[PDB]
Amino acid sequence: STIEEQAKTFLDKFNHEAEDLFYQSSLASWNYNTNITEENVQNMNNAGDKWSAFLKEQSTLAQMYPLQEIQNLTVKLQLQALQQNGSSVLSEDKSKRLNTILNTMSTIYSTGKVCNPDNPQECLLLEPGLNEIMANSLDYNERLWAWESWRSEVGKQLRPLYEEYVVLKNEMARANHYEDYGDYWRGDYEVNGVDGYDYSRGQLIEDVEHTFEEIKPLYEHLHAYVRAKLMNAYPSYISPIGCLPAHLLGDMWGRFWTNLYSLTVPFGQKPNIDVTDAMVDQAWDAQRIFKEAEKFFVSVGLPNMTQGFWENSMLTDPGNVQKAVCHPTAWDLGKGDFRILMCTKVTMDDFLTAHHEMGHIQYDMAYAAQPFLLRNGANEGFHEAVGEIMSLSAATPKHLKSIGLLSPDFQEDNETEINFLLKQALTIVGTLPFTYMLEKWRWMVFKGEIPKDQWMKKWWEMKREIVGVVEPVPHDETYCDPASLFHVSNDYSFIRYYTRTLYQFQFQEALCQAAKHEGPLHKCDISNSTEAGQKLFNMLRLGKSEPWTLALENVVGAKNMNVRPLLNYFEPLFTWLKDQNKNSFVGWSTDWSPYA
Amino acid sequence: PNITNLCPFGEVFNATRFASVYAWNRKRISNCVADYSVLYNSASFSTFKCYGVSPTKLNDLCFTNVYADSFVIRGDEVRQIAPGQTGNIADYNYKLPDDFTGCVIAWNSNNLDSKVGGNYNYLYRLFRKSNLKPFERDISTEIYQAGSTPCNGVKGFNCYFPLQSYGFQPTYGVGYQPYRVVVLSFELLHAPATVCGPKKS
Ligand SMILES: *[C@@H]1O[C@H](CO)[C@@H](O)[C@H](O)[C@H]1NC(C)=O
Ligand SMILES: *[C@@H]1O[C@H](CO)[C@@H](O)[C@H](O)[C@H]1NC(C)=O
Ligand SMILES: *[C@@H]1O[C@H](CO)[C@@H](O)[C@H](O)[C@H]1NC(C)=O
Ligand SMILES: *[C@@H]1O[C@H](CO)[C@@H](O)[C@H](O)[C@H]1NC(C)=O
Ligand SMILES: *[C@@H]1O[C@H](CO)[C@@H](O)[C@H](O)[C@H]1NC(C)=O
Ligand SMILES: *[C@@H]1O[C@H](CO)[C@@H](O)[C@H](O)[C@H]1NC(C)=O
Ligand SMILES: *[C@@H]1O[C@H](CO)[C@@H](O)[C@H](O)[C@H]1NC(C)=O
Repeated sequence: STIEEQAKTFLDKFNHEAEDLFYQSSLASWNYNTNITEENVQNMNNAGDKWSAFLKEQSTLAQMYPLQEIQNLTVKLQLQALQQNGSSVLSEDKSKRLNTILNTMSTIYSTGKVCNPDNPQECLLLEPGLNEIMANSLDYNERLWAWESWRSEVGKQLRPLYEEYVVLKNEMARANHYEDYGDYWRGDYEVNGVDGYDYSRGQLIEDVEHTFEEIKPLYEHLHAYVRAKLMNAYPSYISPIGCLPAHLLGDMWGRFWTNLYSLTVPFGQKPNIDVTDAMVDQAWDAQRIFKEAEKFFVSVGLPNMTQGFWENSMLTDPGNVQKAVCHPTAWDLGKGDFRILMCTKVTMDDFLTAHHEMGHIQYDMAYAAQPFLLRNGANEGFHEAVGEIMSLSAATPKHLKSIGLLSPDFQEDNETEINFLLKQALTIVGTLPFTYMLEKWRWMVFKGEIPKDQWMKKWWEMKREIVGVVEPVPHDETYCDPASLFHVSNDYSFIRYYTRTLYQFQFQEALCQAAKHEGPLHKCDISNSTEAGQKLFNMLRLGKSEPWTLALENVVGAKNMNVRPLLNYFEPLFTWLKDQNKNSFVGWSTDWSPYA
Repeated sequence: PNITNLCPFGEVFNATRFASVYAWNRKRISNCVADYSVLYNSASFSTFKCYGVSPTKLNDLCFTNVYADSFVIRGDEVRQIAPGQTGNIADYNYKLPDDFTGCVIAWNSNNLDSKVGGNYNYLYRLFRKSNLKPFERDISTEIYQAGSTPCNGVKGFNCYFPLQSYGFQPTYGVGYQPYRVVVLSFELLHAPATVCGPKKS
């Protein structure tokens, strides 16, 4: 009869056939990932092509229902999600060119192999050949060689490709009634039609700057401390007044600072909280790791894993004969099928990763009652944030003592909490200016604020201004230094990590206030607390049906992303860093004082 | 006395194939001895919910006819096989009356009714203009008209096909795994009641 009921029946038929096709595609992807064989690649490609062709046909059919004649918010949300053209609005020649450019960037990044000139008989790929060198070497010129040679090869291959990429993506985005591709990426956080809870695409940049302005003193103190310790490690290269040299940050790009914990430890004499030896002594299998994670999730009141989870997941490396992707991934295949693909070792990192991926699985299980096209996080930040909060809670010494992995007579003094908080800051605080600077640079590239001849002059200027990291030698416009990273070279949004980082500590304060924890925030554990799990599951069950502002109201009681829980989390470390930086100079100079 | 001629419950429960929920099989059981304790004391059934009568006195009471309706549904759709419920199965596939006397027996059949490629032999009616009457069967395959335009027999815009398959795969969740459902309907009519239970000696 009416247009709205017609759209509802169309959504019902859509849902039904989509769920089955997404299942077939996801199962084919699973069979490729657990079994890398060429027929599995062919089956994956066939299922993916069927899924993409079905999404094209349903996007073509969904647009025939006009939006303004529908009043139910959920039906309008599913129709809005379905009615996006994507690349279909672009011409077939340009769409083929864009797909070819994306595939060849994926092949250039994946198969990029770089080794030393005059010794070309064998070469090292990025993972793990260059990753281990960047994470473990202490030699200045070796890291400089690896950094400059990989940005030379990868950037000089990818620079014309990225110049074509920005033009094609801007053309597609302006064909989709967006200002640029940056506005298309910011449209994930756009909430329209809800009274009070509306969020705009333009509010995202203002909120990110407003939160980063409060991030900045903590990062300045952390940067000063890391600068002093790297001056101790490398005596003459680092200046007291200048920025950090780029190739010394412990990773390839500066994404994380967590590989500098050995160099920058406050109290080396004090012990670590490493529980690896304790699990080896008690012979903890990977099955026991996942069962302890399941015990954690049932202690907070969340549902336990299905029988099909234990039957169908691959929680151990299969062997030499069968090849599988080693990256830990939680799979919501559809139709109540939930799996974890992780090559689990007996380490703390794999145990925390098991908690993280089972948090992903719990988030996927919670919105299984929702319609198919609403089965996602409320934004891209929540889905990762709910895994990172489990990684936060499981890493606490109270959780390790409770499950028996740590000695009950382990002394929790202030020094171990300071060095634990510094490790968490090197992982968490250090990625924030890099993430914000990368997204602001990509937004300025898509907006046209930066011309193509001035991309790198601005970029290093941004890195000195924001991240406080200086280039070793100047780069001209033949280089493409951003696109050496995985996410930017393969067309991924990057603001999800910034929003994830803030939502992580907001959720942590909300659940710890629910659990009536009476100490420091980093000492807080959400096990044994049914009410914290209930407050979590109220947001978890919504999925994408409700706005992310309303979901954030459901958890923390705020309508916007907030920076104060993160600063409250690192407050002991902030006071300790302010005490340790009395003699030294906080802040950096943009001049060439260390090296250029 | 000495009792023979048991009611054919083996041809309903132990059938090699079940019908779809839309074309649900109805078997009329008459003039035999119905031993219901064999069904009740089995451990193989997940649902044995009896409405309007208790299972303990079924083996005592006597009925004119017994209607055994058999079909296959999902795990999450077993709750809709009840008086007064709602959902696609109750509204469009199999409707139970409010004044229903009988038992709903369901059990998991992931071993039989699921194949690795996907078993598309079981279907369910997804649309219809009106809800079903109790104990009505609709096996029509006429194109559903959701819009003002006539379908004219072609599944075009706003015109969809009524019966949709459940692609039953073994790796599915317990709420999506196939469940074989047998509904027994007990009525007493003014004719002499002939389906009686066994009498002890
Ligand atoms: C992986 O693929 C090979 C290819 O022949 C097959 O023999 C093997 O059974 C597969 N492994 C599993 C666990 O299915
Ligand atoms: C929107 O539609 C769903 C079914 O798709 C219904 O359950 C819900 O109540 C509707 N909401 C409103 C406000 O009408
Ligand atoms: C998708 O593209 C078609 C034509 O290419 C256009 O008519 C339609 O309005 C577009 N959809 C949206 C949501 O802009
Ligand atoms: C999950 O919990 C329920 C109730 O505690 C229990 O019956 C079920 O066996 C558990 N699942 C698994 C796989 O152990
Ligand atoms: C730890 O506490 C002791 C006593 O309260 C104090 O002397 C010491 O300076 C503290 N250390 C840190 C790093 O806070
Ligand atoms: C949480 O509950 C489990 C099971 O009752 C118990 O073994 C554990 O000790 C509890 N946690 C704490 C911190 O007491
Ligand atoms: C059906 O099969 C089961 C298992 O083979 C058997 O125990 C039972 O007696 C059979 N008959 C009925 C009526 O359930």
